[PDB]
Formats: sequence, structure tokens, C-alpha cells
Amino acid sequence: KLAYSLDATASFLNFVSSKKTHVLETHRFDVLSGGISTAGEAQLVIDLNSVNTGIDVRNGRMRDYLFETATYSVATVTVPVDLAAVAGLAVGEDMLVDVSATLDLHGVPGVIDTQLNVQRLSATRIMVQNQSPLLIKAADYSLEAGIETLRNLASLNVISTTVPVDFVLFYEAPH
Ligand SMILES: COC1=C(OC)C(=O)C(C/C=C(\C)CC/C=C(\C)CC/C=C(\C)CC/C=C(\C)CC/C=C(\C)CC/C=C(\C)CC/C=C(\C)CCC=C(C)C)=C(C)C1=O
Repeated sequence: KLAYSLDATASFLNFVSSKKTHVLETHRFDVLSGGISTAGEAQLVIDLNSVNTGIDVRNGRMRDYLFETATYSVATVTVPVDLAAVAGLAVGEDMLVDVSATLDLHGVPGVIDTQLNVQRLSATRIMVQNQSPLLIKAADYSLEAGIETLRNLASLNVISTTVPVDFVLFYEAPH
């Protein structure tokens, strides 16, 4: 079934908000899962209820009014992968992989065309990370209404609708 499992505790995915005059804050999802099937389909499942902004009231507002987690508990990324290309990586070697990754977020699947860095760490372990800075536009996933609700709740003049995302994921073959 699975050629690789996500090492959930070693892996992270962060996103960055900006409010007011460039007050940047990096937030995280504390719970990720995933794997790569023997049919060559890599998946990352992001637990939207695990959002961590450092502020409990804010976290609650993001769950309820932004992601609407009672409807959308998770966001799922799916990426076809060449398992032979990954297998052929020497220990320590990297490769760039151009992907059309599907992101299912907030009830709107969309494609992220980006480049990933894949590096082999051991006979069983690989590290996968965004090669380049990666931006998500809220409006692409019908999240701009959510951001406006957050802005109003916090009495802010402006919150940016463009959100950088960074991740470092570790996938492990069966040992
Ligand atoms: C009381 O406290 C409060 C405040 O502070 C005092 C506030 O500021 C505020 C105001 C609030 C804010 C400033 C926060 C506003 C929040 C904003 C702007 C964020 C909006 C978020 C978004 C638009 C999106 C969030 C991002 C995600 C869900 C991540 C999506 C995931 C992405 C893009 C990753 C895609 C993955 C890939 C391309 C590949 C993944 C790799 C694989 C599958 C492996 C492949 C394998 C191989 C081998 C190649 C409130 C309400 C408050 O209550």
C-alpha cells in the first residue's frame, strides 16, 4: 500500500500573516499526516484544527470563521511522484521536482505549480521541502471573506490576503 509514511513529529508546515504595517507572524499546523503510495501518489494531510498562532482566541477564530473546520477539518495535498527517481537518489543527493500539486482547501481544489527539493538522508528517509518561496492567495480558496471577518473582529485596518507557506517534510520507507 505505502512506499513511504510521513514522519509526523519531525515534519512542519508554517504560514505567514501580515497585519497593520508589515507586522509579520509565522503560524504552524501542529498535526500533519501523510504518505506515498506504491502507485506513486504522495499525500500531505494538514489538520486545520491544529492551527497554532500562539493565541488561543485567535486560533479559535481561525478554526471557526476562516477554515470553517466543522465543515473542513483537513486540507489535503496530492502530488504524483516518480518512485524510481526517488529510489535512485544516492544518500545525501538532492533533485528538483516540478509539480502540479492539488491542494484541497476550504472546499476548493486548486493546483499549486511549484518546485520541490527532494533529498535522500538515508536508505529509508527523504526530506521534501518547497525549493522556492511559495505564496497562497486567500481568494483562490474563497478565504478572503474569512480574512475580512478576522480583520473586523480584531479592529485592524488591514490584513494581507497573500500568505507565504513553507514546509519541511520527512517521509520514511518501511524499516
Ligand atoms: C485576540 O487575538 C487576535 C490577534 O492578535 C492580537 C489578531 O491579530 C487577529 C487577526 C488575525 C490575523 C492577522 C491572522 C490572519 C490569517 C491569515 C491572513 C491566514 C490565511 C491563511 C491562508 C490563506 C492559507 C493557510 C495555508 C495553508 C492551509 C497551507 C496550504 C498548504 C500548502 C500551500 C502546501 C502545498 C504542498 C505542496 C506544494 C507539496 C507537499 C509535498 C508533498 C505532498 C510530498 C511530495 C513528495 C515527493 C517525493 C516529491 C485575531 C482574529 C485575533 O483574535
